[PDB]
Amino acid sequence: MIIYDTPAGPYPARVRIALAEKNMLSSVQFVRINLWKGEHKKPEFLAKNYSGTVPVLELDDGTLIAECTAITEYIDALDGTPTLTGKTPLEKGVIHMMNKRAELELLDPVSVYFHHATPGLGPEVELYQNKEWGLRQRDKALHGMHYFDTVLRERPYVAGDSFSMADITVIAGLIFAAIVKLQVPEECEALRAWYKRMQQRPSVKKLL
Amino acid sequence: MIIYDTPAGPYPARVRIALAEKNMLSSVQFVRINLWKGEHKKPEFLAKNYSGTVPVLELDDGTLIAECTAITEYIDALDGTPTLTGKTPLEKGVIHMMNKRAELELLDPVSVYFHHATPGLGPEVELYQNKEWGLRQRDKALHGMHYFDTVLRERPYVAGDSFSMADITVIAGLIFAAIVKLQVPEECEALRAWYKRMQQRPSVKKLL
Ligand SMILES: N[C@@H](CCC(=O)N[C@@H](CS)C(=O)NCC(=O)O)C(=O)O
Ligand SMILES: N[C@@H](CCC(=O)N[C@@H](CS)C(=O)NCC(=O)O)C(=O)O
Repeated sequence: MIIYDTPAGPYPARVRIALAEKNMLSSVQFVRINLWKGEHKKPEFLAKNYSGTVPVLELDDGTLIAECTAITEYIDALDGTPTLTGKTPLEKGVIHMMNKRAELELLDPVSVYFHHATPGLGPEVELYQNKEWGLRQRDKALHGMHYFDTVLRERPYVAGDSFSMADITVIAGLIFAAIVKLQVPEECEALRAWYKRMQQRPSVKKLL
Repeated sequence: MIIYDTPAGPYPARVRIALAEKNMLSSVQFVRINLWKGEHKKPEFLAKNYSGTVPVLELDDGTLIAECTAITEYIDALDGTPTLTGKTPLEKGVIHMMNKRAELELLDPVSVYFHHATPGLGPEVELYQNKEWGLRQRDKALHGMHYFDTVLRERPYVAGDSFSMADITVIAGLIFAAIVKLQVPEECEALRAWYKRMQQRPSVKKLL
């Protein structure tokens, strides 16, 4: 398997964490895409991924699987025992809900804030920027932190009693938040504690 | 099971189609949320869904499953034989990729265009609007149509040889597109043909 990514990207982190979690890092050849050079916006990479983002998985037969959620679903089901994406119908549903909600309310908006209301990847890569939109996404992400704090006052992991794809998305959300110095509010005690715990997981600790 | 939705909403259509597809419509009590009155933005509905959108599934024990993808994953796995979200690892991966890509490149941007660069749900509901962002999402959606046309010149359904959650997302994308009169380009022959076929499916035909 090939993963096209940048090693320190927060979305890439979602797949790298999931790979470690599945003891599969050794099954993967990582190929560097230089986002700083806008390599992801040029025809060669766009042929690997219409949406122009990393990571993207390429299988031995050339099948391309793009999107963190889809890659995770692929690698989680491979060894026949899913430990990230759910076994029962309720688990699959709640994990996908929380995974998507973490994208919507935390990770995606931090990333839109990076690209739109900061220099981001630089003026040659960020050809269009909407600062007003980017700033509102910053605020959305802050609300997201408060939302995930309320979740974590009631359960030990984002989707319930077990570690899942959803924790990985929030972790990636907080990694991005650190990149842009969007501070987790002091009063977000449950989110802070959970994150410290997450940073103790081998998969996460090695990466950071 | 309860679904909170509005009957003619394109995102709601994704779940209603999936329910029909799984022969499960009779297992569902539909409860009306009035988006035109901004009911989805008030405290009572926000307690059902932090993200403030429809549809949302509520189980007999009060468990809430939000997000079209998550609801579909839940109901597809219920009867033990998934026909929408994939059996093999490759199927799960490709279907999730295409499902997410249809959201990203077609349905979501049409919807953002509706809410931001048209009157949308009206000036009392659409309290903030970014017309410039909304118009760029319109353009993104147009590109999406061209993208899905290229996919459908090579395979009969969005994710491959079989009907899946991914077709449902594109269908919902085109339903929304019709609402806002964003015309499918003439040269998008494969997308047009596929859509006519989709409108022949009982699940889709009844809904429209
Ligand atoms: N797989 C992601 C998208 C990934 C993503 O936005 N990755 C970042 C890298 S951290 C990226 O490609 N940014 C490049 C850009 O926006 O120009 C998804 O789940 O939608
Ligand atoms: N489940 C959807 C979101 C659903 C959605 O945007 N639904 C529309 C109804 S067609 C909505 O609630 N719009 C209300 C609004 O934006 O104010 C998702 O998959 O993210």
